Amino acid sequence: GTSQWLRKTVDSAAVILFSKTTCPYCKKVKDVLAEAKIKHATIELDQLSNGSAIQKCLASFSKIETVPQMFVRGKFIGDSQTVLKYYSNDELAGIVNESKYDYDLIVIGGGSGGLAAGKEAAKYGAKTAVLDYVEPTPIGTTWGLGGTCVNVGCIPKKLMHQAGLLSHALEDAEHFGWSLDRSKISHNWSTMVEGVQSHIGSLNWGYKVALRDNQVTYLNAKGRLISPHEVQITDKNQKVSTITGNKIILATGERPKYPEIPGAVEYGITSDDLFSLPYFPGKTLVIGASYVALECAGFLASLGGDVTVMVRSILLRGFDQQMAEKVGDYMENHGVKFAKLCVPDEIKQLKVVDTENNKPGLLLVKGHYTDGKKFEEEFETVIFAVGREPQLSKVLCETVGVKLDKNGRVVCTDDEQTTVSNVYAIGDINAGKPQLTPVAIQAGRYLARRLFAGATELTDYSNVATTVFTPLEYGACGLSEEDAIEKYGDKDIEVYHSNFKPLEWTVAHREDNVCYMKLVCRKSDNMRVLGLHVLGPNAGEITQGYAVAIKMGATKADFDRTIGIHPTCSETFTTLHVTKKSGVSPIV
Amino acid sequence: GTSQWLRKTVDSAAVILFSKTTCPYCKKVKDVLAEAKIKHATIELDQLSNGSAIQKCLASFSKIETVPQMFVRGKFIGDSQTVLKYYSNDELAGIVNESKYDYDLIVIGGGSGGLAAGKEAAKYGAKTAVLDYVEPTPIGTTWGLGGTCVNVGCIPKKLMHQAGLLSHALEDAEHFGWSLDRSKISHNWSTMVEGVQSHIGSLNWGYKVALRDNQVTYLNAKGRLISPHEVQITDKNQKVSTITGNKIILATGERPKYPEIPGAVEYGITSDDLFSLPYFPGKTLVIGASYVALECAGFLASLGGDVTVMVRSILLRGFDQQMAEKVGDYMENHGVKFAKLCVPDEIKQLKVVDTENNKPGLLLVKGHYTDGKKFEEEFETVIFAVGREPQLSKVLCETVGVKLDKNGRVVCTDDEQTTVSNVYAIGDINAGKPQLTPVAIQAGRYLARRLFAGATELTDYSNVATTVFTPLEYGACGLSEEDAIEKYGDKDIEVYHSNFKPLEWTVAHREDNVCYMKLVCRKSDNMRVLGLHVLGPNAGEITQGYAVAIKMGATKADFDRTIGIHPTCSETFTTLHVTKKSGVSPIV
Ligand SMILES: Cc1cc2nc3c(=O)[nH]c(=O)nc-3n(C[C@H](O)[C@H](O)[C@H](O)COP(=O)(O)OP(=O)(O)OC[C@H]3O[C@@H](n4cnc5c(N)ncnc54)[C@H](O)[C@@H]3O)c2cc1C
Ligand SMILES: Cc1cc2nc3c(=O)[nH]c(=O)nc-3n(C[C@H](O)[C@H](O)[C@H](O)COP(=O)(O)OP(=O)(O)OC[C@H]3O[C@@H](n4cnc5c(N)ncnc54)[C@H](O)[C@@H]3O)c2cc1C
Ligand SMILES: CN1CCN(C(=O)c2ccc3cc[nH]c3c2)CC1
Ligand SMILES: CN1CCN(C(=O)c2ccc3cc[nH]c3c2)CC1
Repeated sequence: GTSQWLRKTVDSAAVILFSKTTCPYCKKVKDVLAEAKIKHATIELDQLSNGSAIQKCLASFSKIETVPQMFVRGKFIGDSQTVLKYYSNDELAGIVNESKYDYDLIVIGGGSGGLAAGKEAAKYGAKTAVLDYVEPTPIGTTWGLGGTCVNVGCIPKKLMHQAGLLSHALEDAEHFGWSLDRSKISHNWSTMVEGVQSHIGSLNWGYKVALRDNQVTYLNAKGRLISPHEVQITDKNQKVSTITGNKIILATGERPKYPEIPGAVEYGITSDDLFSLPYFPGKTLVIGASYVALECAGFLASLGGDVTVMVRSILLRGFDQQMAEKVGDYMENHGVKFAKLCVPDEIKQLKVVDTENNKPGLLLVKGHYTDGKKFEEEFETVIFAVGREPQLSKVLCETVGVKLDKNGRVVCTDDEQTTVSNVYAIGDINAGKPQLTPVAIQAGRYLARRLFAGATELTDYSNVATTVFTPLEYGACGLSEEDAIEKYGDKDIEVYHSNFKPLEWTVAHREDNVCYMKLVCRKSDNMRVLGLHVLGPNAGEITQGYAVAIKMGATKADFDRTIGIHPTCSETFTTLHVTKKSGVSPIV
Repeated sequence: GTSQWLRKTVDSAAVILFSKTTCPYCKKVKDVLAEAKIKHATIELDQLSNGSAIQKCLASFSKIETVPQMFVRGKFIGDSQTVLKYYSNDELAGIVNESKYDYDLIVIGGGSGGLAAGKEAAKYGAKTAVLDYVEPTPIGTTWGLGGTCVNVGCIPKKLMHQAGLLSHALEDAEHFGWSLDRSKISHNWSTMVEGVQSHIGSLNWGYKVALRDNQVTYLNAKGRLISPHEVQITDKNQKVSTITGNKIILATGERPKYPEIPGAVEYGITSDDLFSLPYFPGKTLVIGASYVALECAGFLASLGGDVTVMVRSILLRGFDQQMAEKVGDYMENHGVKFAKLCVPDEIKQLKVVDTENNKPGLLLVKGHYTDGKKFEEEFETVIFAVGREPQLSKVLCETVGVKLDKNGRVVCTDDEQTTVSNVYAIGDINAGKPQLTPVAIQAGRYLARRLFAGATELTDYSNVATTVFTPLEYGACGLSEEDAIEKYGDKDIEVYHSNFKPLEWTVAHREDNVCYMKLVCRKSDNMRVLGLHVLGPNAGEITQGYAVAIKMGATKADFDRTIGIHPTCSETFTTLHVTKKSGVSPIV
């Protein structure tokens, strides 16, 4: 057991020192490596449960049982005297840089997971390259380093959501005594986009600075894995070349899908285009019903746009459908129109986009409802949000031998290993995992530590909390009510629930009984909390802390014995008592 | 064991039915009690794991071992045949109303704790009276039912905090693209006060409706306990009379203190007056440094006032002092002035309050700094926030025998019992307990269930979370860092910390490294989280959910394995790594 861990660590680590905190011979070697600017991992044996067994096991590689012992890429280098011999003779730098490969690690993809993996690996002395290339959208949109979340995802969408939230802050301010007249204030799209894009630009630059200061090689090039250790790269001049790496991490993410109908690619756009669009979209149609579709429709309506959402079947498929229906009902009462049970058939162009005068075009959308009836209406902008997919045929030659699933995602072990032993996959392309930015970052950092610092900790993908940033936000952690009932049976499920009203909404004359929360619990397991759900302002801040308690196995009694903080929205979770089975109203 | 519980339950329940869910004779008795509008507690013997022992023990009271058994105020009334006999002979109503006392429960004080206890007790058939009287302030201010939080505490102060927060929302809206000009907008104090007071009035009315609908007698009269079971009452016509009760709950709260200096009572005010003041306070001095002092100074400054705070020694004595200093530094950078190490000596009147034109007066304040230098400045309003105190001599004759501590608070057992066996105390007057509204509510409800429904659950007063609603909010749960070190020693404490920047602050050009959070952990107990601290927006929403995890004994490893929600402020708690011992900077 211990023997197999130590073998794996020695073979994989780039530069690793086995040391003790008390030893001055170890302090002597650490200081030498620091002066020579040699980064390395360190294992302190006097601080591990079974460091005494490891010390004896090191002898199988070095034939000595003492400390310090320094290894490079699986090879024993020497003890104190020998390392200082190499340093005094100017032989050290050459020894620590000898490798069968150009790099200890090549990361294909410079997004959430890839940048986190590459930076963490470099901390332990791995010689690392990060490759990133942004294939342009059909109308030619492109952006800088950092991936989907930074450039065309979580960051710009939450900034535009905040711009939408401030419209109701302006309305509320009158009732709290401020002298403004909300009816005479308007919004400027391009001023918003300029501020959002300036922030994104500071993140692009910050990542390039971060990589340089960690001695990571950044190549703005398209990568393709052609054999287990060879990556073919193509740069901006279509210069093709080949680099080699010991370990490979695939982290290339996904892009938006388009439906197979006339005019979609030619005349519609996706979220990839929306966040840097140089003109206001105007009267807009959003096709789809995912969290992307609803978040974008929501802030466009709050900025004063004429917005319609066309829904094929249900909202937020895969989320709790009671909460999804409450989300949509709020949006419809606050100025989002819905075309329900409806799909598109074709998009026709009536006016070309006026790139000169900074104006949208004009389009005719034709479709049909699910019973047979027809749809026909004109829009200035049409946004498709009908899912996202990887395209690993661009990234990965089928001869390498990496197994994909029926959706095109990489099949991995619980330590992110593919069917090719030195190749790993993280983030949205890892089959079956939640497609979220903090998941990708944790997977990447934790993997880098296992490869290059002898760590053993795995990423836990269960009960990962989420928030949908619709105009009224929806936070969740754990099972939906319908999934719990299917898994355990209705007689074993108890649901506590309540409406609430934010104190901030009282003076502002907002709605009494639209905010809502529930706990879905398992009777036969001490009323264990299976799922937590909340619709209300600041829902992500409310939900986050409870995710720790659910990870630790919270019960209803744990929520009951904890005291609330007053006045807050969150405290309503500490005093829930109305059950669904009782039939008593949840209103306040 | 079981037998001592049953005896305590039977003696103090007002009306209680011992039952089993399966029994149709029990269902027949339940149906008769409902039809006669007789409220009662019910104990289902087949839902308790030692119901068989309880059933046998009942025979010691009734001479029978079957269910149903009905008891009234300690006396066995009958089985099924006997209860129905009383019903059809019109004898039952008189039996269930037989009492040595006017009431099963008298609550002295109609605030957070007292209202909660009274409503819960009435649910189990206790005949209940709630007494409430508001002694006017020195200038004559008074208010309605509901206590300090509802009328002159948490509720109005968080509403005026929200009005202050909206000033920076107006500022931020320009950077997100809205056309308003913040420099042309001003605030109207009386409009805000009118909206706050209309909400408070709806709460006053809602409580009177709730007591009527639970059949609780509300007396707007001052109460005085003159013997264990006798309460002397004085009404608004100064008519004096005496009522008797079996159990007594003391829940009379505290009122603000004044310093013993010339002019304080005559010319200054307290928070009791501020929340309904008919004119804007104008240039204001706040004397004191409690959370009340800083919260009030903070919103007055955000509403455009010229505000100074006079601090005797430190801010937020008893809270973590690193966090307290950050709170004050933020206020001082955003337009609160501070007179540090300074106390007042007298207040002189220069102008009387102008009640016609709705304007404050004018005052001269003289004081001194701790080195002896003099303070002298004019203000329109002086607010004293120098602590709160009970005055139980107005509530409690000394011959009753209820023990008080050195501060005048009631010394209680861990089930809220005083030194007089039928008298209990809850809320701010219970010595040693956190003085918070949700604590008083939990204590009151849990106590009512133990007195009248045979419950055993105690209130848990440890690790109760708090939030200070200063202009930048401060949330906490558990020990301060200096208390952790004093208790365990510096070598056993590790502190993880980080600055952060809300995403909402980026486009708005707010500060990079003012928001801050830390976890104070115990090394030798598996890195147990002893305390959590966060300075930032929505800090109460952030903190609440983590209080459940701390209640269950969370460690740093539990925070690490839980995944963040992105983008949120709260997620920074899931990835902390910089220790204070390392000396590495916490800036981001
Ligand atoms: C509109 C939208 C909103 C979102 N909002 C949230 C939110 O609020 N919270 C949240 O947690 N998640 C959110 N997400 C999801 C989040 O963006 C993703 O889960 C995350 O970005 C996935 O990270 P990744 O590292 O797997 O891939 P990515 O971040 O997509 O990075 C992959 C990178 O590799 C590049 N690449 C691809 N092929 C190659 C190649 N052959 N060679 C070189 N480089 C290549 C890609 O162009 C890209 O730059 C949102 C997503 C979208 C689309
Ligand atoms: C400015 C301010 C802000 C606060 N903010 C918060 C906050 O954000 N969160 C929080 O949790 N707590 C807050 N508190 C504390 C909270 O108000 C108290 O902890 C809570 O109200 C205590 O409730 P209680 O039932 O003990 O007493 P109270 O709510 O004070 O009720 C006691 C009642 O009994 C009445 N009474 C007194 N003597 C008699 C008598 N002889 N006969 C009859 N009736 C009598 C009193 O007039 C009063 O109506 C704040 C307090 C202040 C002053
Ligand atoms: C009765 N039937 C139709 C509603 N429903 C939805 O999925 C739904 C809910 C709300 C909104 C708001 C806009 N679109 C919506 C669709 C399923 C149940
Ligand atoms: C050395 N001493 C300096 C003062 N200090 C405080 O506790 C404090 C007091 C008052 C204000 C007002 C704004 N920030 C403040 C900090 C730290 C300890």
